[PDB]
Amino acid sequence: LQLLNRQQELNIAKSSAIGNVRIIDNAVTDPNPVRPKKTIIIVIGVVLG
Amino acid sequence: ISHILDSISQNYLAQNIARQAAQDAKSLEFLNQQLPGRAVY
Repeated sequence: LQLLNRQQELNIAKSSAIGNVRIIDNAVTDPNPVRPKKTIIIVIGVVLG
Repeated sequence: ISHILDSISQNYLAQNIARQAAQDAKSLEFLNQQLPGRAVY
């Protein structure tokens, strides 16, 4: 009976198994592109010219 | 802005207290799903 209780506890622990890792924010895409950066490109062009 | 900040603070408080029992809550959920010698029961 002690081994049965231990096996049940191990079943609970195996099934729950919440690890030390958690997903707080799932991925979403920023609708504004990060490249090309138009303003810095045009400023670089003007200054280079 | 004060209403929004009150809502943010209360949401954070509720989320924290909810997470501080997540492992036990999942264990209880699986125990409920696992409920069917009678000493084990």
